[PDB]
Amino acid sequence: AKSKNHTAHNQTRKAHRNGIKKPKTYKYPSLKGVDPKFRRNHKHALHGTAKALAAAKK
Amino acid sequence: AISKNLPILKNHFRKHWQERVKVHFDQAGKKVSRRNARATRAAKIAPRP
Amino acid sequence: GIDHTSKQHKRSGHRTAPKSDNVYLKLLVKLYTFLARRTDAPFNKVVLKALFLSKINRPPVSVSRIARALKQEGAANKTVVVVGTVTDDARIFEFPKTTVAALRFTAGARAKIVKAGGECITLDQLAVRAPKGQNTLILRGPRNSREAVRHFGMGPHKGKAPRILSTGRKFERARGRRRSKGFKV
Amino acid sequence: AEQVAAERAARKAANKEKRAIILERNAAYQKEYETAERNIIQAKRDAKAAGSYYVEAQHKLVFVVRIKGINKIPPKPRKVLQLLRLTRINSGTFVKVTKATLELLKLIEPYVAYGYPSYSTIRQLVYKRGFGKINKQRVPLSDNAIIEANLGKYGILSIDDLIHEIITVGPHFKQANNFLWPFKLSNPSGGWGVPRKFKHFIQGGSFGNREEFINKLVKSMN
Amino acid sequence: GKSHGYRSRTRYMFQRDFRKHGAVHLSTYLKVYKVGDIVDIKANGSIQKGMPHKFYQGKTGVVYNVTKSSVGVIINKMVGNRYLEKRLNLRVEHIKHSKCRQEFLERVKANAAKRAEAKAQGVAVQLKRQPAQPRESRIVSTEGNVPQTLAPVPYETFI
Amino acid sequence: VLKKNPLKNKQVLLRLNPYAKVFAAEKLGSKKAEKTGTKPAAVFTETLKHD
Amino acid sequence: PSRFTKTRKHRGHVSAGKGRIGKHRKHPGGRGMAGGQHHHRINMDKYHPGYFGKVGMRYFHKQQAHFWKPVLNLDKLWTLIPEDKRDQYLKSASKETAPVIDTLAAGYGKILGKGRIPNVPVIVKARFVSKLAEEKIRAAGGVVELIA
RNA sequence: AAUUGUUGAAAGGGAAGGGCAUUUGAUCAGACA
RNA sequence: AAUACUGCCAGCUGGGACUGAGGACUGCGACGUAAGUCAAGGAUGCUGGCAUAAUGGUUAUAUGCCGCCCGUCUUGAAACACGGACCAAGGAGUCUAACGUCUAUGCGAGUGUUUGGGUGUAAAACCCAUACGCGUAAUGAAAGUGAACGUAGGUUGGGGCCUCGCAAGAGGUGCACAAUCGACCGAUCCUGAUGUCUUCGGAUGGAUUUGAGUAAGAGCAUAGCUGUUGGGACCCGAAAGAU
RNA sequence: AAUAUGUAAGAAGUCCUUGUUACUUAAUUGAACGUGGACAUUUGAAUGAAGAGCUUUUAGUGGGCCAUUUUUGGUAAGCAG
Ligand SMILES: [Mg+2]
Ligand SMILES: [Mg+2]
Ligand SMILES: [Mg+2]
Ligand SMILES: [Mg+2]
Ligand SMILES: [Mg+2]
Ligand SMILES: [Mg+2]
Ligand SMILES: [Mg+2]
Ligand SMILES: [Mg+2]
Ligand SMILES: [Mg+2]
Ligand SMILES: [Mg+2]
Ligand SMILES: [Mg+2]
Ligand SMILES: [Mg+2]
Ligand SMILES: [Mg+2]
Ligand SMILES: [Mg+2]
Ligand SMILES: [Mg+2]
Ligand SMILES: [Mg+2]
Ligand SMILES: [Mg+2]
Ligand SMILES: [Mg+2]
Ligand SMILES: [Mg+2]
Ligand SMILES: [Mg+2]
Ligand SMILES: [Mg+2]
Ligand SMILES: [Mg+2]
Ligand SMILES: [Mg+2]
Ligand SMILES: [Mg+2]
Ligand SMILES: [Mg+2]
Ligand SMILES: [Mg+2]
Ligand SMILES: [Mg+2]
Ligand SMILES: [Mg+2]
Ligand SMILES: [Mg+2]
Ligand SMILES: [Mg+2]
Ligand SMILES: [Mg+2]
Ligand SMILES: [Mg+2]
Ligand SMILES: [Mg+2]
Ligand SMILES: [Mg+2]
Ligand SMILES: [Mg+2]
Ligand SMILES: [Mg+2]
Ligand SMILES: [Mg+2]
Ligand SMILES: [Mg+2]
Ligand SMILES: [Mg+2]
Ligand SMILES: [Mg+2]
Ligand SMILES: [Mg+2]
Ligand SMILES: [Mg+2]
Ligand SMILES: [Mg+2]
Ligand SMILES: [Mg+2]
Ligand SMILES: [Mg+2]
Ligand SMILES: [Mg+2]
Ligand SMILES: [Mg+2]
Ligand SMILES: [Mg+2]
Ligand SMILES: [Mg+2]
Ligand SMILES: [Mg+2]
Ligand SMILES: [Mg+2]
Ligand SMILES: [Mg+2]
Ligand SMILES: [Mg+2]
Ligand SMILES: [Mg+2]
Ligand SMILES: [Mg+2]
Ligand SMILES: [Mg+2]
Ligand SMILES: [Mg+2]
Ligand SMILES: [Mg+2]
Ligand SMILES: [Mg+2]
Ligand SMILES: [Mg+2]
Ligand SMILES: [Mg+2]
Ligand SMILES: [Mg+2]
Ligand SMILES: [Mg+2]
Ligand SMILES: [Mg+2]
Ligand SMILES: [Mg+2]
Ligand SMILES: [Mg+2]
Ligand SMILES: [Mg+2]
Ligand SMILES: [Mg+2]
Ligand SMILES: [Mg+2]
Ligand SMILES: [Mg+2]
Ligand SMILES: [Mg+2]
Ligand SMILES: [Mg+2]
Ligand SMILES: [Mg+2]
Ligand SMILES: [Mg+2]
Ligand SMILES: [Mg+2]
Ligand SMILES: [Mg+2]
Ligand SMILES: [Mg+2]
Ligand SMILES: [Mg+2]
Ligand SMILES: [Mg+2]
Ligand SMILES: [Mg+2]
Ligand SMILES: [Mg+2]
Ligand SMILES: [Mg+2]
Ligand SMILES: [Mg+2]
Ligand SMILES: [Mg+2]
Ligand SMILES: [Mg+2]
Ligand SMILES: [Mg+2]
Ligand SMILES: [Mg+2]
Ligand SMILES: [Mg+2]
Ligand SMILES: [Mg+2]
Ligand SMILES: [Mg+2]
Ligand SMILES: [Mg+2]
Ligand SMILES: [Mg+2]
Ligand SMILES: [Mg+2]
Ligand SMILES: [Mg+2]
Ligand SMILES: [Mg+2]
Ligand SMILES: [Mg+2]
Ligand SMILES: [Mg+2]
Ligand SMILES: [Mg+2]
Ligand SMILES: [Mg+2]
Ligand SMILES: [Mg+2]
Ligand SMILES: [Mg+2]
Ligand SMILES: [Mg+2]
Ligand SMILES: [Mg+2]
Ligand SMILES: [Mg+2]
Ligand SMILES: [Mg+2]
Ligand SMILES: [Mg+2]
Ligand SMILES: [Mg+2]
Ligand SMILES: [Mg+2]
Ligand SMILES: [Mg+2]
Ligand SMILES: [Mg+2]
Ligand SMILES: [Mg+2]
Repeated sequence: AKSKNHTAHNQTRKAHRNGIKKPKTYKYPSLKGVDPKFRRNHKHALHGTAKALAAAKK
Repeated sequence: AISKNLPILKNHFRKHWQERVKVHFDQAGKKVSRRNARATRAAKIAPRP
Repeated sequence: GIDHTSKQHKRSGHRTAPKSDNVYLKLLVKLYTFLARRTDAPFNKVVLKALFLSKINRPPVSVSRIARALKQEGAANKTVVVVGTVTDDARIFEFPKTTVAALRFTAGARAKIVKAGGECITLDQLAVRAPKGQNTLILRGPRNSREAVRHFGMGPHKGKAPRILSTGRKFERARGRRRSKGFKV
Repeated sequence: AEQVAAERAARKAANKEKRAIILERNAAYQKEYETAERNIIQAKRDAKAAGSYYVEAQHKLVFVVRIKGINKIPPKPRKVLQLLRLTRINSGTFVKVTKATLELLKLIEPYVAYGYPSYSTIRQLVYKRGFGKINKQRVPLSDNAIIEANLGKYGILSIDDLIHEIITVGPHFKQANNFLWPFKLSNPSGGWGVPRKFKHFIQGGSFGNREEFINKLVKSMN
Repeated sequence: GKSHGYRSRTRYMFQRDFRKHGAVHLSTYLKVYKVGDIVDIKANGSIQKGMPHKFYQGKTGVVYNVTKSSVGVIINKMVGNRYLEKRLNLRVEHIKHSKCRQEFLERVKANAAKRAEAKAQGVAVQLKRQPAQPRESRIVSTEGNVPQTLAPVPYETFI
Repeated sequence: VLKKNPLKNKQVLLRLNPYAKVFAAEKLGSKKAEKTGTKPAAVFTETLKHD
Repeated sequence: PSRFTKTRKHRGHVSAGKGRIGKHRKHPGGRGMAGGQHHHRINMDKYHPGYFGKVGMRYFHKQQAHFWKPVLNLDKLWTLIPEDKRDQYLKSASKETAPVIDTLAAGYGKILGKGRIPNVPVIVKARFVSKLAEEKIRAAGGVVELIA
């Protein structure tokens, strides 16, 4: 009892039903996988300029 | 018989359980019977409490 | 024969009247369709919908989430509006005055509101006071504070609470949950 | 309470001014039209006179009707038929001619017949089977006030203001042409003329660009 | 059995260009990449370390990370019926700056000028791009240019 | 409640397009155009009748 | 009730909604948690990662109760005082007279410090405090009195 | 009910039964006022 | 000069067919000096026949054309694939324990009277003390420890509302929700202050690590469709095995 | 080459001014994130848009077969892929 082995027949039919959704885009993406030494210092950078701006409404 | 995202259950029903089911149909019965039992003990027991 | 571009005979998928059967609910719904049809004020259209929302989508607004809203700049005399029940919160020690209009106030929060000198309005008294919703501040409760949403989207590396009955170690915490028992998630 | 004839008067007078603007407008197009045509006729003459050859501008407007039914169509022409709003057999829309859409017409020649509409057939298309998309709701054009309400934004306050915007490919041909629902034509009333339809016009079938022969086709389908 | 190794099928994909083998020229390492740059991926067969997978060949993406010898490029590969986000760690030899944005930039600065100079003149701008319109009318001259009449030619063989 | 085609309904033909009366009244549909007489250059006639 | 059940609706169609190809046989996957390491492993890892194998220590004859120690935060705390009595002490916060709260009498075992209580002195009797809980009490002028 | 006898009506050139339609025969509702 | 051919006319005009939806008025117009009139947001006028089996419904037959046995499994059944001679009456997704999502309802940082007691017109209804269960804390194998730098943070989008403006629009505030960077609690790894029964103690500040966490609670309970597991488990079916 | 295929066509934009840091430079150098300021719908191609986005749960299915074109094995097949 052999039977069929493989086909991509009808698979693009299915994939197009509910879409092929575009990849979605966000302002402010994630820092995931960014260099750690950069992020460490950059954590302190935002902290600093955060503090300066509360000192701008003191 | 494993499918879907369901919590794994532990329903111990693999013995002949249907043999040992206790329905408290006599719940109202035995309360009536317990109340009368005390009303007799009250009267047997003289003024004792 | 037409080559259709969209599903045919598709319901809008938004509720139309509350699924509830409460007479009084249908009366408020009656009031507010009228208001929403003849007022051009947005607040009525919003309120009309919230009356349809199912109990999930009506998370309680705490009395303290309200007190917070009144601390917004220029928001402290606004009359907050909650289309749902309002719950008491023993964790704020000072509550402001103001006027809260809700579907329900719990025994606890109605006290805390009235005690501090406020007023508890039912949503139709609110209609009379503010047909265009003038000076209203609508608050919604937190919807995904629901417990069940912890288990939604469960899957590898999703960090997402297994549907479990009993918990503790001995309960889905070995193979596939730690580097030393096979793998981790 | 007045209004009775008071605001009847405010309106009926201003409804008389609108037809006034329309009459003086429709009169103008007419001058434009025939002088445009006479000018070209004299361009060609004055060229043979001057021992030379006058080549007209390539057409910029085209009218496309779906010839082919609904089923067994490959995905790419099938999208382009949807984008061209020809989703059923024998309906038809106007198309502005540019590189970016001349390449659309190419992709669907096996399924459509198109060509160059004359003022007469644009006129008799809008008048007889011209409808408007107004909150969808395919609305029959029947009164000039229907148009101005939805296209008055861009000029265009008469049914002929439309036809003028269409036939000349005006600045607002996109909004004017899209305001028109696809035209629903019947089968050609004298038949197709060819034995088999789904060959090119050049090969003795019906599809492709048959140029100004589209008018005899369309006029029978209207 | 079948074979499906990491560089399977890349015989010509990772070949070197004709008479262009050897060391990579020194500008490849003088180019500078910043977060947000649009880059094109083309693997260099001679540099095995830090090489993209054959799938990301010919593929364009955006850098999200800048390391010592490398750039992090996120790319949207579409698996199934959706796109996923893929971050790649390439070395500077396999990446290159995409001119796919130059036309845009060249058109932005130009658009500002066309707008400032027109505004400071008296409006009337029109600075969207339009497709190719059909040709206009024209009168072609016969002078010095009489039509040379042609006919089809008969059949021959010449073999 | 019933689309009346112009083209064959004068009443509605005049509800749209009030110029219809001008146009009918001045024939216009059969306008006799100007009689001129420019004849073609012989270059044109030669190459036409050529082979 | 049975009148709303979908099987009333399935009457008259051959298969009861269970498919003509695929049928509704007895147990196709096997009964119960059968094959969670085999034909059902895709569903066990994800939905149930961590299911197989051991972790930590055994503990013979553990009596929960030994570990009875409900927790209460400064968060609440003032709630252990009846509400009428409550406002009396919130005002007139002093030494000399400051409420005693027997948090074990309320059935709590430890006080944590979830956050911020008014600056009223409170005398807190409890079995266990957290460093913060205990510090935050003092900043209000209260003390913690270790009990048992 | 399957199935059977009698009576009455009707059709039948290697099955019967069915669809749309109408002639003919039988039968019947309603509506007029 | 004419004609053909091709195209146009908001030029005129005859014959034929099908339809007549709507039910006061309301609209856009047209003709008129005017009053009025109209073919202008869907049929009216005039005349006749029968008032009946005339028309219509049913039915049986004839005639034109058309129509293979249903059920099933199957890529494919009218099949030279299986079940079915006929009729009646039985005849198959149930109930339970424990659950997922959703929904309605009660009450809400709580909630759940019904093991029990009280009581009764007595398996009902009405009432209720102490507990208990789940929820209100997490995290470690564990010993243990245990959630505010700050208006409970910053940024960006947010309905709604507030202010200006006739309006178009501008500013203000912005719950829910989404994205992002931080802060807090535990695990892990560093750091190791003041002290000390000299080895106890672990403050403080940190780290591409990690948790089903904190960051002004959302839960508990009853019900119901669907879905899940154990049960004879939709109904009927072994060859066997045991006492 | 043809046909297929990656990315781009702006408000999440562009330009000036000059803050934050422990990263980085010989260096207030740069990198990253910002405060403040300048320019609106011809704001940056076309066509379409009975709207767009999102969430939860669950059925059936998991023997397929045919046609044009491309194509492997076989002399071939109403063959096998
Ligand atoms: Mg097999
Ligand atoms: Mg086979
Ligand atoms: Mg298979
Ligand atoms: Mg699944
Ligand atoms: Mg049991
Ligand atoms: Mg068993
Ligand atoms: Mg037993
Ligand atoms: Mg018994
Ligand atoms: Mg008894
Ligand atoms: Mg809802
Ligand atoms: Mg909400
Ligand atoms: Mg929680
Ligand atoms: Mg859930
Ligand atoms: Mg657990
Ligand atoms: Mg178009
Ligand atoms: Mg072409
Ligand atoms: Mg004819
Ligand atoms: Mg004919
Ligand atoms: Mg024909
Ligand atoms: Mg033929
Ligand atoms: Mg016709
Ligand atoms: Mg191989
Ligand atoms: Mg190769
Ligand atoms: Mg190596
Ligand atoms: Mg029932
Ligand atoms: Mg029913
Ligand atoms: Mg059904
Ligand atoms: Mg049925
Ligand atoms: Mg089913
Ligand atoms: Mg099936
Ligand atoms: Mg079956
Ligand atoms: Mg099958
Ligand atoms: Mg599996
Ligand atoms: Mg186990
Ligand atoms: Mg052990
Ligand atoms: Mg132990
Ligand atoms: Mg602490
Ligand atoms: Mg015979
Ligand atoms: Mg019949
Ligand atoms: Mg009468
Ligand atoms: Mg002619
Ligand atoms: Mg004519
Ligand atoms: Mg009528
Ligand atoms: Mg009628
Ligand atoms: Mg007049
Ligand atoms: Mg009339
Ligand atoms: Mg009669
Ligand atoms: Mg009679
Ligand atoms: Mg009759
Ligand atoms: Mg009668
Ligand atoms: Mg008669
Ligand atoms: Mg009759
Ligand atoms: Mg008979
Ligand atoms: Mg018959
Ligand atoms: Mg036949
Ligand atoms: Mg049958
Ligand atoms: Mg078979
Ligand atoms: Mg099948
Ligand atoms: Mg077959
Ligand atoms: Mg069959
Ligand atoms: Mg056979
Ligand atoms: Mg069989
Ligand atoms: Mg048989
Ligand atoms: Mg059965
Ligand atoms: Mg059931
Ligand atoms: Mg509720
Ligand atoms: Mg509590
Ligand atoms: Mg009871
Ligand atoms: Mg009683
Ligand atoms: Mg009794
Ligand atoms: Mg009582
Ligand atoms: Mg007691
Ligand atoms: Mg309790
Ligand atoms: Mg507990
Ligand atoms: Mg929990
Ligand atoms: Mg708490
Ligand atoms: Mg914790
Ligand atoms: Mg613990
Ligand atoms: Mg310790
Ligand atoms: Mg800190
Ligand atoms: Mg600190
Ligand atoms: Mg920032
Ligand atoms: Mg705003
Ligand atoms: Mg803001
Ligand atoms: Mg930490
Ligand atoms: Mg750890
Ligand atoms: Mg550990
Ligand atoms: Mg937990
Ligand atoms: Mg909570
Ligand atoms: Mg809830
Ligand atoms: Mg459901
Ligand atoms: Mg089952
Ligand atoms: Mg058996
Ligand atoms: Mg047996
Ligand atoms: Mg036996
Ligand atoms: Mg055996
Ligand atoms: Mg024996
Ligand atoms: Mg080529
Ligand atoms: Mg493309
Ligand atoms: Mg500084
Ligand atoms: Mg700014
Ligand atoms: Mg566009
Ligand atoms: Mg285009
Ligand atoms: Mg459009
Ligand atoms: Mg829409
Ligand atoms: Mg599914
Ligand atoms: Mg398989
Ligand atoms: Mg499956
Ligand atoms: Mg199968
Ligand atoms: Mg081939
Ligand atoms: Mg084959």
